[PDB]
Amino acid sequence: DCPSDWSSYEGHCYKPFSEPKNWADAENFCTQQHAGGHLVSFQSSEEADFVVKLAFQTFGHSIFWMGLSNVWNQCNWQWSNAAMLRYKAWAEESYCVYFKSTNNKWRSRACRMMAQFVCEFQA
Amino acid sequence: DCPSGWSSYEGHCYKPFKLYKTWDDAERFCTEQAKGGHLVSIESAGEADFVAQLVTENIQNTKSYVWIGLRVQGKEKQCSSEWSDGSSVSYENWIEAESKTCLGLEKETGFRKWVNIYCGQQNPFVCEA
Amino acid sequence: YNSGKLEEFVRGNLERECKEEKCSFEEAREVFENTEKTTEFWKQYV
Ligand SMILES: [Ca+2]
Ligand SMILES: [Ca+2]
Ligand SMILES: [Ca+2]
Ligand SMILES: [Ca+2]
Ligand SMILES: [Ca+2]
Ligand SMILES: [Ca+2]
Ligand SMILES: [Ca+2]
Ligand SMILES: [Ca+2]
Ligand SMILES: [Ca+2]
Ligand SMILES: [Ca+2]
Repeated sequence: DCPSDWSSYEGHCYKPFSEPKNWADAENFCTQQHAGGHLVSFQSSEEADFVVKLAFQTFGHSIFWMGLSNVWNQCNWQWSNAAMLRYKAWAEESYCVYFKSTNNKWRSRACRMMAQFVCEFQA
Repeated sequence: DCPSGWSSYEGHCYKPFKLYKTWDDAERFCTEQAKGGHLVSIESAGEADFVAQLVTENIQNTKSYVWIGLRVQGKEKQCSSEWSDGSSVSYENWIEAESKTCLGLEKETGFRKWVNIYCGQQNPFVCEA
Repeated sequence: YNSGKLEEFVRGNLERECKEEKCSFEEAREVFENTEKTTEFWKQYV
């Protein structure tokens, strides 16, 4: 039986927060709300279905951080002419994953930006 | 030393196109405008300034981005990315347009900053040979 | 137009984001949640 402020599903506990934070802060905050806590992770479509609903029922339409960060930083970025990648002029340093409370689609947002979020931990 | 219509900068020729194409079609089109053609590769601040000026003088849209040749080669949605909980990512539900693995120059940042954008977008571009 | 605050917390809206403000491809797509519609909207937008 998850803490009074949380919701249970498949042996796990989930809880959506209204305090706006960038990705890193959100993840760190989750590790402080209960042992083994982290930003919500969607290992299956069923889990995502639960979380999206929980999130929308609680705060309605909004955007919530998911446990994925720096998603393209270590990708194989290459120039089409095969020139070596040295000089750089990125508008943003990194992108993180989040979801809009209306559906379980995965979306990207600059990690430095703000959003609400959902924490999770294994009971 | 460059074909009519193209501009020369430090040993290479550049040409801006106001055509709206996807990154794939743009890159391919460039490979056909000249031998060794490709979408522009911005390798120094000077070349970035040269390209920005070229774009400002031949695109002027106040909207839409301008393709550059840098993108993620593979076809993956996320690279070496693991859930913060420590588990591996297997299941995923990305909106294709949310996977911004291509880059474009934009007016708001003077055409000198690389903005992560969806590769399926249809934008103008600059070729380099 | 994204001011960079908490505005993206609210449901997209063509009028507020694309008519009263200048919008990007993705902001329009966030309203349509359909790519063809956005590309289309883009042709007649710019
Ligand atoms: Ca999980
Ligand atoms: Ca170059
Ligand atoms: Ca706005
Ligand atoms: Ca907006
Ligand atoms: Ca929006
Ligand atoms: Ca109005
Ligand atoms: Ca406004
Ligand atoms: Ca947005
Ligand atoms: Ca979006
Ligand atoms: Ca159409």
